[PDB]
Amino acid sequence: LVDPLTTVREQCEQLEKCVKARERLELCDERVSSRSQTEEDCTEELFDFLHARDHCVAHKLFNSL
Amino acid sequence: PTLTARLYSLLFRRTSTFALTIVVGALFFERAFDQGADAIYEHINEGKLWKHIKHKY
Amino acid sequence: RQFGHLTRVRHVITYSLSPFEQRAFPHYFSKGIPNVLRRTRACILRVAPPFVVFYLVYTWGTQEFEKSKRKNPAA
Amino acid sequence: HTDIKVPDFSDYRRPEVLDSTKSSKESSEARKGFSYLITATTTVGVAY
Amino acid sequence: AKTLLHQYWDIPEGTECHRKTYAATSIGGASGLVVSAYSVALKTPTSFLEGVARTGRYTFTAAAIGAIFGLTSCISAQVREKPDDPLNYLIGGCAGGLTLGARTRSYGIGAAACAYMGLTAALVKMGQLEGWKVFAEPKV
Amino acid sequence: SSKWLEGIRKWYYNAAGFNKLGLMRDDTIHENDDVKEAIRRLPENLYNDRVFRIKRALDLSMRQQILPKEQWTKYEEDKFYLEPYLKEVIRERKEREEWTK
Amino acid sequence: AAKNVVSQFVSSMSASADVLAMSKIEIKLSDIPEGKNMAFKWRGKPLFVRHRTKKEIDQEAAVEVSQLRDPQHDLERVKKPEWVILIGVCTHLGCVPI
Amino acid sequence: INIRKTHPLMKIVNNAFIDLPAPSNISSWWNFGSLLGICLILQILTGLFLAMHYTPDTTTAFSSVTHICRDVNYGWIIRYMHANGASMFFICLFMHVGRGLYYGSYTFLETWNIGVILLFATMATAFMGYVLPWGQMSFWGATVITNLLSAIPYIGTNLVEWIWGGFSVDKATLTRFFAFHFIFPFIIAALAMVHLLFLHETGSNNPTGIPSDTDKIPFHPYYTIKDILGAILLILILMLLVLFTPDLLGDPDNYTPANPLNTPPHIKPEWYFLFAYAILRSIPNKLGGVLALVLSILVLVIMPLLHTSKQRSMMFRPISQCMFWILVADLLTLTWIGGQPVEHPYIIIGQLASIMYFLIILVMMPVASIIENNLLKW
Amino acid sequence: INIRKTHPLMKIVNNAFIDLPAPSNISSWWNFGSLLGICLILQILTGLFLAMHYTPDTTTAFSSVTHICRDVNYGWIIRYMHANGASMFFICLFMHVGRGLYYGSYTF
Amino acid sequence: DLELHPPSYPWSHRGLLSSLDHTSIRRGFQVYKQVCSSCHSMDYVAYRHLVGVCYTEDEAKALAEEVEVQDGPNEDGEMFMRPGKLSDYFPKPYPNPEAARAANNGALPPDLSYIVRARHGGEDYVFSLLTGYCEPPRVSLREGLYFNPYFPGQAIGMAPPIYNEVLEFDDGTPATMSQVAKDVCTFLRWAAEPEHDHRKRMGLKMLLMMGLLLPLVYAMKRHKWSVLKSRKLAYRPP
Ligand code: HEC
Ligand code: HEM
Ligand code: HEM
Ligand code: HEM
Ligand code: HEM
Ligand code: FES
Repeated sequence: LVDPLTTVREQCEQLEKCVKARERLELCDERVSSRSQTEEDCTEELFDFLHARDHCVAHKLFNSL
Repeated sequence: PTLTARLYSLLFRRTSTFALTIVVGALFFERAFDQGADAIYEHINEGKLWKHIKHKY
Repeated sequence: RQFGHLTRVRHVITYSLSPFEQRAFPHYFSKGIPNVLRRTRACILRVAPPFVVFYLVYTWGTQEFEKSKRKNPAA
Repeated sequence: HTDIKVPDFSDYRRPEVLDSTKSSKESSEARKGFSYLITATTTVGVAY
Repeated sequence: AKTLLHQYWDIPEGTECHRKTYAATSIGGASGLVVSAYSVALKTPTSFLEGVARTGRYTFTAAAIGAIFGLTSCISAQVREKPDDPLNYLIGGCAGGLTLGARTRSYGIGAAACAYMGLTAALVKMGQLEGWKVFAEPKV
Repeated sequence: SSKWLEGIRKWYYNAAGFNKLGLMRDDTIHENDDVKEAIRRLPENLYNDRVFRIKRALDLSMRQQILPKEQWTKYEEDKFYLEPYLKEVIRERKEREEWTK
Repeated sequence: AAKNVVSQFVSSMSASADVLAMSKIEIKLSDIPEGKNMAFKWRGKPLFVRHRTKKEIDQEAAVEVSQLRDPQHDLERVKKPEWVILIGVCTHLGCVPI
Repeated sequence: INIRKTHPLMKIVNNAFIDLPAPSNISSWWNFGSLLGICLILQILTGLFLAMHYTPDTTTAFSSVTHICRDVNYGWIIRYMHANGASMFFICLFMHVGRGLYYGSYTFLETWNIGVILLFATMATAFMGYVLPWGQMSFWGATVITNLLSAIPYIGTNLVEWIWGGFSVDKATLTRFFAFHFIFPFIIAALAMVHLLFLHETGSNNPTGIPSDTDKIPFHPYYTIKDILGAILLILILMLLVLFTPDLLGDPDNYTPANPLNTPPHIKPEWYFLFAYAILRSIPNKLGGVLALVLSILVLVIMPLLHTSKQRSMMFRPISQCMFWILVADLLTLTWIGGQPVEHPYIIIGQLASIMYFLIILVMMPVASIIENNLLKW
Repeated sequence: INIRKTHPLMKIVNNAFIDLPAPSNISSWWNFGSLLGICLILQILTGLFLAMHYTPDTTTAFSSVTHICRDVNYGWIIRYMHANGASMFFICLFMHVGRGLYYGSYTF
Repeated sequence: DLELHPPSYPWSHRGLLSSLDHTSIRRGFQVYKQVCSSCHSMDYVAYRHLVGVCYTEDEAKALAEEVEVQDGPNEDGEMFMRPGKLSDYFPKPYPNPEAARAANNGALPPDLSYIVRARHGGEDYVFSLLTGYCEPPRVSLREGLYFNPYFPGQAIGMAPPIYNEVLEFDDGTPATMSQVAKDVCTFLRWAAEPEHDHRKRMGLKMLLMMGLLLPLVYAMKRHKWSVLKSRKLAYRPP
């Protein structure tokens, strides 16, 4: 019942600049959350590493399908 | 090379003989080449078409 | 324009040989390949400096697009 | 005017006709047939 | 000088491009003027128009090799999308050596220049990539 | 000075390309009818040499092939023959215009 | 007689008399919350009917008069600050300004 | 004696396409006239079968085009062949225009004028046929370009109301464009015969620009087999595109039905108009913009009235060839500008490139003409 | 000298319309060539405006022609010019052929 | 905002001479008739188009008979409906686009005949759209609009069946996520291109005829032109 999609999604991003961009995302996320109601929303980073992770996942996705 | 010379003497001397030659040649190679082309197209997949799994059902 | 009253020529002998007794491709991979390399030598100095300048402007244009649509302020 | 000689086409002649001493009667049918057979295969493809 | 070589290496490589080629042409102009200055000190051209001509040839050629090096650097970095190899600058040094042989108008010099400039350029980027200091520690 | 302009001229004459097909300077001229009058008024021997050089050039560009090194017409030994004749034809053109105005 | 026939052909290519049957429109305004621009087709053109927001009323009130190429003050065109009705057509070329 | 010079049809054909004294050194680029002709008659044929399977109404248009691409057999390749054949038509057409500009063949005056008339006619045909599928991109490109025609004051508004057949883009506009996309290629074919007429009268042109009237060979059987080779190259590229990438030139906005409400920001016209659509939104002036567009193709009219250099080729001039290749790069830059959205930096480089277009033509090619006219004692 | 005799189109116009040496004897029964020509291009013109305002489908065909009768300005006269111009066209074509069979031009 | 660029996958039909997996198209149509045939309409395919693709003739006829029609007039003229076998489109769960807009949070669902080719990216975009549901860093979240980065504006009034409504496939293939999503996107690729296998067949026939025809034409041109490449000129004056 477990898809391999979540498996490779977990599996690709062990140590990566994807993980570096997650730390960048949490840095701008702490900037967003620890500052009450300004404009900047920390979303650019979210888009760009979810692109990065879906490409590295797409590199080896069709194995166990 | 005389096999091309005797081919010239048999089938390339006359005009209408040359036309009838290319008629028979184009028809036979049409048949056999379409068979070979479809064979190559099924060989390059062998498991993807509708025909084999439609008759194995 | 008809065929025969074009000009006046004296003093010229033109030899030429039949198509059959000469071959199809005389020294094709022996002279034609230095031929095409010499032809490429005659042009690219004054063909490429448009195209690579276009190319760098293309890279810079996409660069300005991405860095000016994605802004990263201080907030 | 008698000093009109041809420049030799030894770079261009076919291997049956590189011999400037053998006759070119029994060398004719094969050469003409090979050229016409290339034209014939072209015509077969175009007609297909 | 340290300012302009620092300007060259401070660019992420990477693509921030045509600044790379401008810096490389500035390198070429400087190096051509250096070596031409020694040459015009040590030849005495007479006429002086020949002295300006020789310095112009040296500056122009070194700037040309700098431009071609930077161009194929930028293009290979954009195309391969793998900015860490020295192979792209190996292409760089060979292209620079080829056009050196072009502007001196003989081909064997271009061949040996392709080989040696490619090997030196791969080693330069590779040594920056690992980190081998300029001239010294000088500690122990 | 004046030596430098001539060196630019020599470079440009080599990079122009019409010395690589053996042509000379007065054989690339674009035809108005004044050019056609100047071609009509030529002496016979140079006219024959003109048509021979033109015919070799059209041949070599037909097989897209350049002459050897040795047969290139070197700079400033080519005959600058057309400029007297074409000069006088344009002069008579200016004469018609200045007389009828 | 030639220009009579010319005018016959020009007027035959001019327009269509059933397409000359345009109409009036009747638009209901309670299904339109704040900042919502509903586009009802009429005359072959978009009819934007928008209930704007008050924050954009601040952003339009901070639009200066004499620095524009054509000052048309918002009070000098419509009846309400938060309701607006336009032919949804950019007068350059007639797109849909989204 | 011979029927080939007694029968009056064959008199014209034997003095046109058999014993035509072409010069001997034609390079690859003179095949493109025959290629344009073959593309044109293939366009006429594929469009004819399309016209046999098509019902033109705003209710029914996209339904019918879908019907052609599904049920009527092989009509999918008829549709795709018509579209990519228009594409290859304009590629071959810009090659033929570029050749005529490059080798100094623009001295042939009334031939060149007939050429520009042919160019406008092909542009109108391509525009109206591209309106025809009646999708989203079709619809908004139609409305944009018609109000661009409305930019001229005091008659042009009513002129646009007149060419509508309505007060907007209506069914009547659709059938007007169907009728004209049908009837214009016949006018193009007849004017192509006129183009060829003046060319046969004045004489052809060698690559070197030398008056080459001493080394002729007739048109048969040399350039006949050369152009049959060229036609096979055309069929090669064309079947390669219609059998491996129909989406290489396809637009994703075309395949939706024409919502008259949505208008996506993907709003670009058909791709080979983008060399000139970008100029039209370059200059921030409406009437000045449409006048600038028509003046660009009028610059292509008044090309031959600036040649003053004394040799007509550009194989024998470096500097003019340099500026000409800058002109090629400039056109490709302008097409890319048209194929990108509206911003600040794109508008900067688009304004720069349109000014560079007119600056290459009206300044730099004559300044180079003066400088080689002065350089070699001419 | 003259543009009519040397211009490459206008030579064809000169050998077409200006200087065709005709017999000086023909009565009105030889008009029908140009009459069939003017009928023919008038037919093309009427049919062209027709096909501007016509939709070819059996759902919509007679309704479309009805629309030409109603809403197109002078559309009823354009439709009637096309129909009766076709009828005039076939009358004049039989006149042309009756000439060519009577007066012996069928030796050509 | 941004456009998130979709990926590129090593598809079964990615290569330029591949067919489509007809078994995958069969289960893709099965997924379509289960879940996807509730919101989206796909008018431009009939049941007869499936007759030689991924279903046999008789099975597909019974499948078309499963769904009623609401056919038009009869002898009396008012109403009746039809079983519906072969001349039959896939019947339109939303009759009006206003009714479709009203049945959801506005935002009428697109029709699914030309989706794969009409959305700035192929079935990659449909797949990654279908799988990419995630959570926002404080966007407005207008009451029904799911955040999804593979969409311009990212706000989508479509519930994801990306695992929801597992549908018990007719064979026993594991009803995971990537399996069902990839196979229904393969179905949509088919529904965009009913010529794909046939068109690559004719593309390969063209490949062989041009690899077998073009050098002969080139050689024949070089043969007849070989006179002019070999003619040599010489100058005879007095
Ligand atoms: C009702 C709920 C459904 C169901 C069962 C499915 N979809 Fe989806 N879908 C729905 C809506 C209301 C919309 C429009 C709103 C929006 O686009 O955000 C959509 C949209 C799509 C699209 C369009 C994407 C685009 O514009 O590029 C696609 C391709 C799509 N839906 C596909 C799809 C498939 C394959 C479904 C079966 C699994 C499916 N939808 C179910 C509403 C609904
Ligand atoms: C007189 C002959 C022609 C006829 C009868 C004809 C007919 C058609 C038809 C019916 C269409 C709509 C089909 C479709 O778009 O899917 C069409 C489209 C089109 N035609 Fe033509 N056409 C003709 C000549 C040309 C020519 C000469 C060109 C220019 C090269 C051309 C360019 C186009 C273009 C660009 C389209 C749009 C293609 C598309 O969007 O699918 N047509 N034509
Ligand atoms: C409708 C599209 C056109 C067609 C089908 C067309 C067709 C042709 C053909 C068949 C030739 C003869 C080719 C040859 O002799 O090698 C030709 C020559 C020529 N055309 Fe066109 N043409 C078209 C448009 C144009 C345009 C737009 C121009 C530019 C104004 C143009 C300018 C020329 C010139 C200059 C030549 C002479 C070639 C030379 O001898 O160098 N043509 N054209
Ligand atoms: C398509 C419709 C036709 C047109 C537009 C047409 C047009 C013309 C024209 C313009 C002429 C020259 C002037 C004249 O004699 O009236 C002519 C002459 C002639 N036509 Fe036709 N024609 C048509 C049909 C036919 C037919 C069906 C025939 C019978 C086979 C025919 C037989 C002739 C003959 C014999 C002449 C020579 C008469 C003469 O000039 O003395 N034409 N036609
Ligand atoms: C290419 C030019 C032509 C076009 C575009 C054209 C177009 C049309 C159209 C759209 C119709 C149907 C509309 C209607 O009649 O209610 C039509 C009908 C007709 N056309 Fe043409 N036509 C052309 C040439 C001709 C010619 C040359 C003739 C013969 C002289 C002709 C004779 C007719 C006739 C007899 C009808 C039937 C009229 C009726 O009974 O209502 N057409 N044409
Ligand atoms: S800006 Fe050009 S139409 Fe709105």
